[PDB]
Amino acid sequence: MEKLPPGWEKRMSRSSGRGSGMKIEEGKLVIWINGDKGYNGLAEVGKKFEKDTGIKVTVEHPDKLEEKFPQVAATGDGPDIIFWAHDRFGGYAQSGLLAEITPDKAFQDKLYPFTWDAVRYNGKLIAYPIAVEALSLIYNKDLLPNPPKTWEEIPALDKELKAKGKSALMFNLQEPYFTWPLIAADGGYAFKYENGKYDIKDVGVDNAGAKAGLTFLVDLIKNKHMNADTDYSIAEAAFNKGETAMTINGPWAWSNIDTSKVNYGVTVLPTFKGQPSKPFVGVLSAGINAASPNKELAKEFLENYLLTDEGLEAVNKDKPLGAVALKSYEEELAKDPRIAATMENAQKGEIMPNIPQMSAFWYAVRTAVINAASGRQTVDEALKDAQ
Ligand SMILES: OC[C@H]1O[C@H](O[C@H]2[C@H](O)[C@@H](O)[C@@H](O)O[C@@H]2CO)[C@H](O)[C@@H](O)[C@@H]1O
Repeated sequence: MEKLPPGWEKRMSRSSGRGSGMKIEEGKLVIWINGDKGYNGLAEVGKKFEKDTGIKVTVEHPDKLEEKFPQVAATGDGPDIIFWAHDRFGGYAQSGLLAEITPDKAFQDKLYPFTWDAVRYNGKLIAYPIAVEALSLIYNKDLLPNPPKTWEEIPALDKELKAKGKSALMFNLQEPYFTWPLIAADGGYAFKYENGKYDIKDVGVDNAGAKAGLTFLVDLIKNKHMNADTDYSIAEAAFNKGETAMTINGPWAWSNIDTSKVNYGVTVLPTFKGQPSKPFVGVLSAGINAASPNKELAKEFLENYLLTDEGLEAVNKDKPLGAVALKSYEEELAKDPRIAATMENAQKGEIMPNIPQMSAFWYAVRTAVINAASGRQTVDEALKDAQ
């Protein structure tokens, strides 16, 4: 084995009552999914399940559910099913919070092999794969018929649009997920992937490539092309109201842009130092709470209602999922240019590790970016800390 991620002391404080029966309600399904996803669409699938079974399906979307789940599940409470990108699930699994899932070989053949890989932890399947998420460059086609192919061009493009009372680019600077594609472009990485194994001793958050990418970000801010305060909501409002020509976001965001006046394109992220931006790619996945008394219901719901063409379509019509893991539905989606873009950024990026250390990693990088962007620390100082 390998050294446990930080916080064993705290996980042990949650020990009492863990398995000593604390109740999730038997005879229904409670599901957690992030509020940016198609949770209404998911609830519709839930209604279909209820019609066929008499089993009520309740979908909730609490803020910070990826942090709340291990807190509530460790005591044996929480949702029956938790949706999040696969990167959090190895930590959950190592804490004992997830049931191993048991799809037969027939079912497994309906999803792409690499998506099962993403939800396999220490040789065992610990969640159902749903969709493949990659960030793309989203741009206003009226403001910008030809989107920039490089990060390097964006300051000049900004000067251009500033003269027209617009700006070039706004995206969420508070979550490192969104700046990671730039940090990784010139060689930053999380953990060294050697011989099919992640080396937790070899972290690349402060190598030359990481520093170059983060420095480019902070220079954008220094030069008033971006603002360190910009978050998800600010950037989205600004793009969807036509004040900024570009944003960086995932497929879930398209629905809101659709309802806007903006005629937009979805495309490949620009290069940095001549190399592709490398988004960390997530597989939206559904795990079954180890403490759930409804595991067979959860299985049935996920395999026979959600992971179907009609199930994923209900969710997708609410908020687009991206490239889905279900082969039959993905062949249909693959024709959308926006999904093509999603797929290109996905293959240029890297499927996130699911190892238990990912939570600590993201927290470290989150702090590093925020501190460097605000000017509280220098790029070198901030990244040195993260290592
Ligand atoms: O920023 C750190 C954060 O990145 C990823 O979270 C994504 C998630 O994958 C997407 O589904 C979407 O909801 O946006 C999130 C970023 O705000 C990781 O999956 C997550 O563990 C990590 O903390």
